[PDB]
Amino acid sequence: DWENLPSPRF
Amino acid sequence: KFQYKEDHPFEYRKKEGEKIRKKYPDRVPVIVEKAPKARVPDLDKRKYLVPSDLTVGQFYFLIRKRIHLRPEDALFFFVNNTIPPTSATMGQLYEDNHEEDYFLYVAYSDESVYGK
Repeated sequence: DWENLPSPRF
Repeated sequence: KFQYKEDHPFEYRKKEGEKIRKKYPDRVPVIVEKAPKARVPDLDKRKYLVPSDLTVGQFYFLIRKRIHLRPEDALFFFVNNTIPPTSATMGQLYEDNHEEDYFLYVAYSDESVYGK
């Protein structure tokens, strides 16, 4: 259904 | 012209966006679909929960990977029929362009002009 997108990282 | 709007009336969409913003308050909901006339593959999913601090370029990268294009296949994105500024975040785009159903709508195309 939904797609949760990641966040970038340092 | 988005299929999500052809599929569901406004009140349904609003109730879904409201419910998603309450359940995932640090994410913004974004509907991603092909632009009219676009000659590009379809995405598996059209409803995305986007971290508000993603940059536009970071969002492009994530969506592009899900379309499975060859590198030589160009890709453009449109919000309200215009390519968004690269220097924005997705939360900015959402703040400035979300609809009254609480969704931001992003179209994508092989072409650089919406609807070509």
